[PDB]
Amino acid sequence: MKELIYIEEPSILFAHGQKCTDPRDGLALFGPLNQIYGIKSGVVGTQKGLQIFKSYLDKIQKPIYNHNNITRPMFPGFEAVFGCKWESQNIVFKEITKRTYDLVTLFNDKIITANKNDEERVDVWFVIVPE
Amino acid sequence: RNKIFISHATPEDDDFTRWLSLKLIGLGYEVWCDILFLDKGVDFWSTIEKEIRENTCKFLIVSSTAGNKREGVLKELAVATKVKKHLQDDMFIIPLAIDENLSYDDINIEIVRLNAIDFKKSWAKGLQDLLDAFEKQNVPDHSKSNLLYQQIFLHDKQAIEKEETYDSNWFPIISFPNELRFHRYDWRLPKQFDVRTLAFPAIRYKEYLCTFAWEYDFIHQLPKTETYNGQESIRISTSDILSGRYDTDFIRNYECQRLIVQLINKAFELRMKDKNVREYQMSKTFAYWIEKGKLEKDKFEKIKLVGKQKNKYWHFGISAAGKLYPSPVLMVSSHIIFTMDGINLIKSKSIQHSSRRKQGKNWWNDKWREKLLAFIRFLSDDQNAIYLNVGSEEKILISNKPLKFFGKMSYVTPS
Amino acid sequence: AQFHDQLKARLLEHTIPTQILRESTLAWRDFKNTFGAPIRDFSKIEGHLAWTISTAAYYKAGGKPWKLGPGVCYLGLVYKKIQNACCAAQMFLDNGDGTVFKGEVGPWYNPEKGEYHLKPKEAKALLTQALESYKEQNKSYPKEVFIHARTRFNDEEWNAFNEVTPKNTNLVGVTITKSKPLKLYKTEGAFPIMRGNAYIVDEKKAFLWTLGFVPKLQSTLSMEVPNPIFIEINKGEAEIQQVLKDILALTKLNYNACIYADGEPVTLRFANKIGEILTASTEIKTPPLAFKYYI
DNA sequence: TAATAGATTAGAGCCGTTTA
RNA sequence: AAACGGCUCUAAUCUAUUAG
Ligand SMILES: [Mg+2]
Repeated sequence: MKELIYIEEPSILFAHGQKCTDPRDGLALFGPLNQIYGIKSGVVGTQKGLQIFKSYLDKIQKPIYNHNNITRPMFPGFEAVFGCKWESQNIVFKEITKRTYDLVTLFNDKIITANKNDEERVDVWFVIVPE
Repeated sequence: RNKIFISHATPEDDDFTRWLSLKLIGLGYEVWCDILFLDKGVDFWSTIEKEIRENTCKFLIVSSTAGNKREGVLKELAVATKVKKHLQDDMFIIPLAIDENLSYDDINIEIVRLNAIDFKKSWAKGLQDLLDAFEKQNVPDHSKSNLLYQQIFLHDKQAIEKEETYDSNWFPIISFPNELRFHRYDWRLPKQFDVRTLAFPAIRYKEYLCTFAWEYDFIHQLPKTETYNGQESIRISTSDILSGRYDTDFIRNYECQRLIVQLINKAFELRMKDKNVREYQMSKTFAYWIEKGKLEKDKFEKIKLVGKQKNKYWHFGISAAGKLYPSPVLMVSSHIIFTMDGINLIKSKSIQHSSRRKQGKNWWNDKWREKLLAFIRFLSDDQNAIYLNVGSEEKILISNKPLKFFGKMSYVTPS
Repeated sequence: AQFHDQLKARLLEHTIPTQILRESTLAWRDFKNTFGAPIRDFSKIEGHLAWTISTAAYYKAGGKPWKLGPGVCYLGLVYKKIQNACCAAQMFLDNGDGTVFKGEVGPWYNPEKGEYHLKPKEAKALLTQALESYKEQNKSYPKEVFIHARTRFNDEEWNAFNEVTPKNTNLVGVTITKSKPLKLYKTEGAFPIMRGNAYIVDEKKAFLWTLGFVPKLQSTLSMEVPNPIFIEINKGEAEIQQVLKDILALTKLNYNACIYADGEPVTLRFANKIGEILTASTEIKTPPLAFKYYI
């Protein structure tokens, strides 16, 4: 018949100095702390992968639904929550048309050439792995 | 008259008011804010008057330090007081104290009478309180904003301070054999014989024989141990080992503690060998389950242990091992063991894994707890405890009821 | 099997925030099992899905999604097999109140096959690097250095730590052990034990339900029943309740996922991820030491 | 060197998506 | 490899002892 103690759930800070327990709820209500102006997306992969990424990004912009919305919070949309623009029309694309090493090398060398030679700046590179 | 007005200090407090207005429109309420809805190239004060005394359910005034003494906020507040007197509606003015620096007693004289909706900390909870106040006064698409409402309400449902009781997987060891006896069978035990094959638990330690049994239990398969002098055997009061008192050069306290632990799990194995339950060898231990058709309606008491799903059969099984660190207690681990026809095991383990995850997809705490308690109570020869055989006269006794726990914090069960 | 690990390893020399998405993730409906429903049934979690992705998308793009709510540096070090490699992660609060969570890298190598502990030299270098990072970020040495790991710390490496640790600085050793068979049920309700409850086994050892049921989401952070994580204060002096609070706080900063909290302190999880990144390929001098390049 | 345990530790993979 | 979980499988190490 042992005592079980309670630890109060810590609150993670958000924008405007507000505190919420769930990162999802705090993000949806007040938003992230710092305001980056957008995501300079870079997509390296197959044309099919690029199209899939663009479609999923456009789906990300608009609000999307969970099956059970109370056990897991909604996603209002990237602009609504984080306040930065990540539209799919501003995607920097790199086409690809020991086996592990060379498959790794293909994407790495494409990203290296795009980061070194290409003028367009990419904040983060979304490696679309073929399946 | 169906509109909500929010006055504030313009140069400083914009983020709070913008967020509050956006959430209010998300909730379906019509709002009017000077930094959002006041048009450009328009007489601003005339339009503020028109909105205040023509179309306004409620007049919300942020009570920040600067927003209190501000001339524009004061003017909007004065006109709001006049329209409050005109409309005769109670609680038409709603202050919103959002700054912790200014005291509730330093609020300007026109507002201090009203109860200020707290916004100093946790704007979400203050907004929920404001929403409750709006609903109580019936302040004036259905399935898309109730989600935002429920997220506002559910952001803060800290645990209720109620008493809860919990069953565990730790079954305490009620009683223990008084003496741990090492039998010096230098030759009576063959050096190439396996100590795990004896009908009673025993381990090969030094030149002795670590077991809880008497020196004459191992006779049927090891007859040469007969006529062995009892003075040769060394008996240790194991309560000293449990307390850690016995620490001599012959054997260290942790080593004999481990020896007793090993005795516990292999006596467990031997008992389930005699407890009418089949075995499965996992990575590190043995699980013991019940076959189909061996129990009434495949259930013990009011709890089932074996069932069917998608041309497959599942049995609830247990695998137990002892530890004596906080207390002498045997922990159990529960598993679902799968079969084709209900008696014959599946040789493949990938299909076993997939079936285990599929059946545990819908299993919850009540199901697991009741299955564990029923299976352990089934293996119980005694009404409130189970037996492990370590000797003819020495006994290992395991509590049927887990170590019970309780907590001062709990939750309302979802309906 | 090592595609992600090697790809992330080969981009550390030139810092490039990279995130790997498979087509079965972004478009799960398109790829089926050829006999029915799609291989990855993501409909129940679709919004959650996007959440996580956006969170990752917002993290590697230099955006801070959420901080934590001083003077204490949480150092979680994890050991990876290949000889073993120890890779760390540090989380602390500066004078600007912005939680700095970068993660100490440059793994320290123990030549022994099965010894998941650091030699005096490697432990000395690790804790010296942690102190130097804390000093350059805060302009002072930490009051408390919260060393924690998935293994207990041996006496010799603890003595090395204490030798190289500065004065008026008390550092503590904490062990997080997962998959301990303590299946604590609930007899009244149909839902498992609610998260946050702690079983204090000893003044130095306790079982913390860092994951379980949660009233805020009206559900459990996990399926099945929740396994509490063992918190052992094997080295150092600290209150068990404060250590449990610190573990709960560290279970919040999982920037790699958009979930309420995870069962282990995510400092260990991120250190483990960067450890896989390091062990993936050839050693890189002065690794990036930021999670947007590994996670 | 091999074995037999407990304790620890590490790796992998595999399925569900957390009962309303 | 969005992610966390439960689960499974395997291996290794440290102790204690025994046979090479
Ligand atoms: Mg990641």
